[PDB]
Amino acid sequence: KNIESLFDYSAGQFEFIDHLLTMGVGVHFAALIFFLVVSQFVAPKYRIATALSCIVMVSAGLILNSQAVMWTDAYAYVDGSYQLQDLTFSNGYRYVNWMATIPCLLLQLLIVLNLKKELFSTATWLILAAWGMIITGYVGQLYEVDDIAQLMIWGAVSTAFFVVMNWIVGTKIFKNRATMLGGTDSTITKVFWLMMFAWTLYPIAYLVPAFMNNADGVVLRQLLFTIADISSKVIYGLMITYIAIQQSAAAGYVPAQQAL
Ligand SMILES: *C/C=C(C)/C=C/C=C(C)/C=C/C1=C(C)CCCC1(C)C
Ligand SMILES: CCCCCCCC/C=C\CCCCCCCC(=O)O
Ligand SMILES: CCCCCCCC/C=C\CCCCCCCC(=O)O
Ligand SMILES: [Cl-]
Ligand SMILES: [Cl-]
Repeated sequence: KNIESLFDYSAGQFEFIDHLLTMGVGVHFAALIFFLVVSQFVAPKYRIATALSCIVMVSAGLILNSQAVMWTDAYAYVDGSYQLQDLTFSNGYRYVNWMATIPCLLLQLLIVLNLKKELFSTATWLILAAWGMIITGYVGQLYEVDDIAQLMIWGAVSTAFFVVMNWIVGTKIFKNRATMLGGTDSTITKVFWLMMFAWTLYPIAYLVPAFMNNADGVVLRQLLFTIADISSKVIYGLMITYIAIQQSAAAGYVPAQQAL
């Protein structure tokens, strides 16, 4: 059902996808140690934001690791090219995992924004819009080989949820940044633009079967996911952590003031 299963891969292409995924694991588990150790320097009001990055690191790290092992299980070097064997490789597992990682990324943003009834109501609408976007995207990617028109349609429905979700995010950011301490009102605007850039890479990767239906396209989609994953989880995570420690320090939390 996926474009990955259509082609044989050169040693170069196969190895590069393997390296990308393996690097992904490395980066997320390395970042996982950073967030764990710096969590002691975050005040109790914001400590869950740092804990959420740890959850994200392990979740994304486990899926990338599963993808890497599935990649190597599925293909073998036969007559000069990596060819598909008994098992299959699919990007479908990422979609399933986004059901958990996307709410996590959104929740840590809400915490550093100083959201408190307001927090539960905003989290529910965000998670429902996020699940709507993920589910419609998952259905759409089932047709990336058999029905391009269907991929485009479910993609349009997914984009509508993405846009409304982004509008909720931006509205809350640009409204609640005045509550933010230690000059983090400036930082949070950059986090908004970082999310807009990084999350927009996922629907681009989704559209790869439409404009680059070949093995090089398979490499590109994995490259795009790698850039997007590192930017949206790791880089985003580090900015959320800085915002949490800076605000904690401005709020009189001694470990944060000493660590800075
Ligand atoms: C760490 C993983 C993250 C931040 C996943 C983000 C996923 C998206 C922003 C999903 C985007 C999609 C569209 C807006 C349309 C096509 C289908 C999707 C689900 C790939
Ligand atoms: C086999 C894969 C190779 C392993 C790559 C992991 C090497 C670690 C390098 C970058 C990971 C990103 C984590 C950044 C540490 C946080 C410190 C900081 O930037 O403030
Ligand atoms: C901010 C996210 C950074 C992600 C780092 C990705 C590292 C790879 C970047 C550039 C190397 C490009 C190498 C060219 C690939 C050749 C494809 C092939 O093997 O056939
Ligand atoms: Cl506190
Ligand atoms: Cl993920």
